[PDB]
Amino acid sequence: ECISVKGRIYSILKQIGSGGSSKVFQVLNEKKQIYAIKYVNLEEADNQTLDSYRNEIAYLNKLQQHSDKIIRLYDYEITDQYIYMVMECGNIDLNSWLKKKKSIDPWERKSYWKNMLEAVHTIHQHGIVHSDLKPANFLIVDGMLKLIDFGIANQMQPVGTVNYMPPEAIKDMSKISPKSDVWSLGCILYYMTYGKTPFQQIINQISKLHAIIDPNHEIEFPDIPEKDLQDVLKCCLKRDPKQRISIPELLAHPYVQIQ
Ligand SMILES: O=C(NC1CC1)c1ccc(-c2cnc3c(NCc4cccs4)nccn23)cc1
Ligand SMILES: [Cl-]
Repeated sequence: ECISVKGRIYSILKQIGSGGSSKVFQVLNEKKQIYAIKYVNLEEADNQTLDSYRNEIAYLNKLQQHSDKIIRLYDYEITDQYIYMVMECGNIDLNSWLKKKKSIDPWERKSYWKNMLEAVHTIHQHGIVHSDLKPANFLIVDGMLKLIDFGIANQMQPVGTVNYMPPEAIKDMSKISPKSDVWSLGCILYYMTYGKTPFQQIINQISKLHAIIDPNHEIEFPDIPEKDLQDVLKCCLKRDPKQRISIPELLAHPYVQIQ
């Protein structure tokens, strides 16, 4: 099955994901190179979803310059009826990768953490708070993690996980701030160190959301060889966002600096 973007032809290999309005295809160009193409059908799209898609493509373009931990955008086509975005194709997404590992190498964990901090730092410096980060938002490319989206448009699905959801996102039911992204990052790092997310054991979604915002529900932090890692996790998972560690503080933390 064939796709045309700005007169260039691509062969579809498989469907990576689907959204409401959109689909993402692993694709083959004329020179036998692999890409990922996102297609957005705008024919049935209110001004809201239209503007979210315009905002996403504008931010994705702007951010090309500012970090290589943001997904590469090679080309795009926008029309009143559709958007195509020709992007790099990753090896595998973080969620699938974590799912198949029994354990994570401390060095690999640290290096992926640095990638995530950098990517999220760079969107924050442009005024974007993702506010729904989770392992599926990161992608492995060249042994390096890249953030693939910004929380701006409706995101890709290959019921929803709420294991990474920040307290103040639950309280919007706007207190969402850059600290919200720190919480979610902490939850990913927590999974990478202890093998479970902090509230994985609580099966019922509503019960879990209550637990996420309840300060009397202690999160467990078993002692581990790496004391700096343990402190990162505790600082990320503070329920008061005022007391929760910031991205610049995480970038100067011993965990990422003392090697
Ligand atoms: O929509 C995306 N980003 C928003 C800013 C516009 C988006 C979605 C998916 C990908 C992307 C690019 N590459 C992948 C990938 N690669 C692994 C594969 C999975 C299935 C076949 S290959 N898995 C999942 C998602 N991938 C990149 C950007
Ligand atoms: Cl191209």
